[PDB]
Formats: sequence, C-alpha cells, structure tokens
Amino acid sequence: LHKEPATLIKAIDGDTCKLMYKGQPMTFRLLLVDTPETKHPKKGVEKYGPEASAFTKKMVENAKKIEVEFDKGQRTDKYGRGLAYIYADGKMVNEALVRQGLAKVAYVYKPNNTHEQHLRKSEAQAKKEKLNIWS
Ligand SMILES: Cc1cn([C@H]2C[C@H](OP(=O)(O)O)[C@@H](COP(=O)(O)O)O2)c(=O)[nH]c1=O
Ligand SMILES: [Ca+2]
Repeated sequence: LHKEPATLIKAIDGDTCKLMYKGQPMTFRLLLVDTPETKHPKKGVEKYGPEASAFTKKMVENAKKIEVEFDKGQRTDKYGRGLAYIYADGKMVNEALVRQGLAKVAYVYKPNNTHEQHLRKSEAQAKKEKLNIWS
C-alpha cells in the first residue's frame, strides 16, 4: 500500500469528504468505518453524527498535509466515491474516529481490509472506555 498526496476541498460529514486527487475533484468515503448519518432522511440525524462530522472536519482542515492510501481491491464504490484510508499529518482519520467511539468498524469487503485488525483493536478500546457511541 502506497500513500499519495491529496488536497482538501471540503469535509462533508464524519466519513465523507471532497479532495483534489491527481488534479481531479473527487468525493472520498473512508474505508472500514461508518460514522452516524446526518444527511439521509431514511435514517435521519443519528446520535453522534454531528460530533463525528465536527471531529473529521477539524482534523482535515487543520492539517499541514493530507495523504490518501488505497487498499488492494477496487478503488471506488458504486457511487463513484474514492475508497481509502485518509491521513492528516500522518494520523489515520479512519482509526482516529473509531478510537473516539465516533465510528464503528463496518463495510468490510475483501480484499479491501488490510487495516481491519488495527481498526478492530481501536474500536475494542473505545468500547471498553465506553466512549460516545459506546456510552
Ligand atoms: C465504506 C464502503 C461503503 N460502501 C457502500 C455500502 C453502502 O451501500 P448502500 O448505500 O447501497 O447501502 C454505502 C454506505 O455508505 P454511507 O455510510 O456513506 O451511506 O456505501 C461500499 O460499497 N463500499 C465501501 O467500501
Ligand atoms: Ca456513514
């Protein structure tokens, strides 16, 4: 897995943001995780959704540099969103959210699961510390 540079265009919510990648604007969806909904009416504004968005927004907006790391499987989903692990100054946003109890490990589709165990151990810690979603 190789990391690549990207430029923040705009954070949309907890697990989705728009980045300029290879000179092209794209919406990215964080791999292996799911932050609560704040958009789709079929779900509504789920508890901790606004919090997860604020965390992600803060994290990506304050970074000196952003990198995207694709897994080994497909790089986009059916909606055309780039599927990656996003890093803000070397810190993985996907793991950060799970560690704070602001996201649950979800959508694990082989072979795009290289970091599954790492995220699972962080989720177990958030759970034991009874953080946010796990409170
Ligand atoms: C994280 C991820 C989501 N998805 C899909 C599954 C869901 O399909 P459906 O929308 O048809 O349920 C949706 C979840 O994303 P959101 O959390 O952004 O809604 O995106 C993938 O296909 N692959 C992925 O790797
Ligand atoms: Ca979501």
